[PDB]
Amino acid sequence: PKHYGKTIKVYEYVPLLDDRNINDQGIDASGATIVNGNLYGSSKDIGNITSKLPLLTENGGRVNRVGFTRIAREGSIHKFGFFYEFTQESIDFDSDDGLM
Amino acid sequence: PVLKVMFHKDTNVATVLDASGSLSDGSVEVGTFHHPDETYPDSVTIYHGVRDLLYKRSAKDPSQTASYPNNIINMQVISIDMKATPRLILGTALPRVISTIEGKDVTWHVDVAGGKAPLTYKWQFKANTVGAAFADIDS
Amino acid sequence: MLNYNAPTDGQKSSIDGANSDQMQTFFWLKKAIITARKEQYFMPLASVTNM
Repeated sequence: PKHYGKTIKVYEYVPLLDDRNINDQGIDASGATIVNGNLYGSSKDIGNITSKLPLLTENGGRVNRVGFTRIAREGSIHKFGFFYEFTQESIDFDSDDGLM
Repeated sequence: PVLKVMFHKDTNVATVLDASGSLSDGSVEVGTFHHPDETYPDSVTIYHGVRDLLYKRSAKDPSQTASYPNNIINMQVISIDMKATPRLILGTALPRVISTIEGKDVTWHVDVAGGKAPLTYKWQFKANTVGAAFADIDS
Repeated sequence: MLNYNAPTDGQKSSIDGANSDQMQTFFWLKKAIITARKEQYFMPLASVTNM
């Protein structure tokens, strides 16, 4: 629409378990604070998965915490044009009609 | 193992660190506890022990003790920082019973995660005869 | 707050005393695993002669 500039933007929402999801809400199974919120990134290591699995005792308080992230995109528009010009004699006295 | 807990009033950060270790940030010592509990090993984690230790101390000055209305019982603001060595867990366990015939090779494999590197392994063997005790295998 | 602990592996639940123990600690499916009979190949070849 008009009166909105020359740009369009949109959000993209990242899943929970990707590497792009970076935040500080993490709490590991022991209850201590941890750097990364997501349980594990796009990592297929069995050792890392075993280390970072969410495990629960009978009483689970403040054990495993997660977070989320979103991304934005954009695009813009431009203007183009060209022209040409002539005279009346060039049209009247030319050999063939239909030049226009 | 025995763990030692220190509390910083201004930043509301509780530090869990070994018995020998110490901190000069300005925190105070609240108490100690065994991370693998003697009676309930797989029942309680570090969070429960820290909460139980903090229940005793006073809100105004964590140096002194207080009754119920005046403790530190809000664990949402408190952050737990871990500096002690991670507990030693058994990722892979030996099969309970192995059956074989005479003249065949047998193999035992064990995997241990956590702890403080490096790790040392020792194997022991107890004879099937009556009145036998574990003896080291000659390395 | 596992006052249940694990009755197997030697741990004791809190309600149970030092002497007693849980009566039942597992489930038994009562469906057994069996293996099939080995197949025979040389037997169909033989031709029988009466004695």
